[PDB]
Amino acid sequence: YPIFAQQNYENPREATGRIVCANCHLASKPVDIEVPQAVLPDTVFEAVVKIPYDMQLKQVLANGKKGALNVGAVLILPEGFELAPPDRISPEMKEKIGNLSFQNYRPNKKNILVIGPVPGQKYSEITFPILAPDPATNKDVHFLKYPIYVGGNRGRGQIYPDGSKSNNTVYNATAGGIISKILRKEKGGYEITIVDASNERQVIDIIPRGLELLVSEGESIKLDQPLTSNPNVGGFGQGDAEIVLQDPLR
Ligand code: HEM
Repeated sequence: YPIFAQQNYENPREATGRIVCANCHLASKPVDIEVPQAVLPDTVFEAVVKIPYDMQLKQVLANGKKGALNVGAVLILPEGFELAPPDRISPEMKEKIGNLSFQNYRPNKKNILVIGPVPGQKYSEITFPILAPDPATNKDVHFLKYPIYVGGNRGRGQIYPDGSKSNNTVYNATAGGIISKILRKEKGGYEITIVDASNERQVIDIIPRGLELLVSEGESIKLDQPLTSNPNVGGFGQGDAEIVLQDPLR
């Protein structure tokens, strides 16, 4: 979630340009961002973010059942740019945007906006209403080309803030060996007993409900080998753009 990033990372963009969601949302899926080529001072413009995915997809939910995907994004503007207040947004723009509640990444960070989780069904495309600053009013702003960066996600992540895996990821063998037993649990999930003859050790690998098993009793496996297919149907992607803060004189 955006909140996880907000809580654990001071800045959502790393020195390499990687956006922090990628630390937990491990698969890569496209994202696109559209903005005008140029914008005049103190005027509102739209930053249109696309986080596309096959709407027929159903993902494994926390409970082990399959369900719909939700989407979310973090938009990083230059200092001085902000979310447009309601009094500056046209009623048309208003309805184009929809019922979205944009938030500042942190109260002191007005140039970084987050949104989500919200249903992918409705928000595969999200319009951020942005208010351009004014070089005439702000000394740290100028008539320049400015970069804009976005990170957009669809689907449950693979790792929690505490570093533990979620059920939306692949489960790998914790020991190489031969599978001596596979216990199918009543409400789903399994217990896989592995005998690592080489190290003379027995280990039991637990599989969460909702994943598809790839192994059978009597099968030999290696350490780290996948015991399940990767259930993840979602993904995180990044995009960038450049906008000219145009001199009204030109
Ligand atoms: C980065 C700013 C970031 C974004 C964007 C993001 C989005 C996001 C969405 C929209 C959801 C819901 C998905 C669904 O279909 O329901 C979601 C869920 C999870 N996230 Fe996330 N998330 C961002 C950041 C982070 C970070 C930094 C972590 C790891 C610390 C993380 C992890 C997760 C996990 C796990 C989930 C699933 C929770 C659950 O259903 O059990 N995200 N994220």
